[PDB]
Amino acid sequence: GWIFGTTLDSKTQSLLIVNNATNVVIKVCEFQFCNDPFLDVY
Amino acid sequence: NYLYRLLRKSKLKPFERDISTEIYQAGNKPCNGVAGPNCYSPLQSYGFR
Repeated sequence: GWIFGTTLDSKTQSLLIVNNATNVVIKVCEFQFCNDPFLDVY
Repeated sequence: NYLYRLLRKSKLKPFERDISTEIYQAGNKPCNGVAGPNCYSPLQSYGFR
């Protein structure tokens, strides 16, 4: 997984490149990740 | 319904799109979200008739 952009949370378009077994969801638009961004598993 | 941007900090790179609207500041006093003195909205309407 990776993220790219200028800021997070909102106010700016931010790249999101998440990786797992099989998903390459790529999204210019927006996602809610806090100051410690991690993907929850369980 | 058609607006254009006339003020920015730096020139645009090729094929680069700027969407976000923020109060432009060109002075020492910050705008702090208030479009008052030395604060201008960068989006301006064409006004076609």
